[PDB]
Amino acid sequence: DIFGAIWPLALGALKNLIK
Repeated sequence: DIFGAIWPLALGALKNLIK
């Protein structure tokens, strides 16, 4: 299912947090 496009998203969110 949609388990590849939602990955780069959560990763980009944790980056703007403290990265």
